[PDB]
Amino acid sequence: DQLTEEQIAEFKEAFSLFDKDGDGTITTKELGTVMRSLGQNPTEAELQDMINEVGTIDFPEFLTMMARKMKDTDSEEEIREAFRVFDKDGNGYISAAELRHVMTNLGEKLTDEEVDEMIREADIDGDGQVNYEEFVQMMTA
Amino acid sequence: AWASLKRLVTR
Ligand SMILES: [Ca+2]
Ligand SMILES: [Ca+2]
Repeated sequence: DQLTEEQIAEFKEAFSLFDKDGDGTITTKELGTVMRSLGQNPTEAELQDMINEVGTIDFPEFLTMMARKMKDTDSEEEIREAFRVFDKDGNGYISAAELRHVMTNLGEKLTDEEVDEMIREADIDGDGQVNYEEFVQMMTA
Repeated sequence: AWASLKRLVTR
């Protein structure tokens, strides 16, 4: 429906990682990076459309973009797109290394053991990595 | 452990 307080906090934390002087803006060239850190997988066309619909993007504009993407993208597609971003090398599995980088790029400071525990919770077939359906199982709850 | 990733999508 709309973004929760905890989603807003998480989006602000990711945005702020590219707002180096704290002035509430990122550059238009940084928008894609911030979106990908949040599990969005925008095409070049999608990014340029969002940029044109508003050389900087301020946080209220960004948050409005994110609220619309969250509400209007099909839920199954949202999961597919997030898996595609997080699976950095596209081999069909999120490795522990890839997942550590995802959590770091959100702005979190998880230990390596905490990320291993994320993997173990999701890993149903025991291969130590997270495939697409294992991700769906986590992300549908 | 997965709450921050789950928040990235809707159900
Ligand atoms: Ca991979
Ligand atoms: Ca697995």
